[PDB]
Amino acid sequence: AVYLTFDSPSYRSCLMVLRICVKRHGRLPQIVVVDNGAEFHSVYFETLLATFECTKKQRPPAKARFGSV
DNA sequence: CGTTGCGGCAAAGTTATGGGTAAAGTCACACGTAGTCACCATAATGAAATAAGATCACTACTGGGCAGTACCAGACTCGAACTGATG
Repeated sequence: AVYLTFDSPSYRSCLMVLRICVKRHGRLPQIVVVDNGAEFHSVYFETLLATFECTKKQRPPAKARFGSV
């Protein structure tokens, strides 16, 4: 899923990419890595991942190879 | 006896490695790197509201006393009269 918005990183971002994911494809990941953003340390994204049963994985700060691909 | 192959010995030959010295390269000085949302818990009021509390008003139930009435004598006081001593 690809999303484009003028705003800085904020949940809306996340609702969106995941909406399209669950829209044109069908479901959603199983383990979703996501750096140590704020959009990911928020309550909304974690609650949504819990609701849809996605294992949330977090790379350590300043390390980029963990999401290198 | 002479010749031929083989092996020890000791320079000599070839790589390698850590030093020194001039000399070809290399690259920044050219105004600039810090700067900006996103993030969710805690204090912190101010308002919203409380749940109980406070008082009014009415209804019914039950203690219960005061101004007044009434009798039966006992007892002190005194009009009115009786009666004796007297100067």
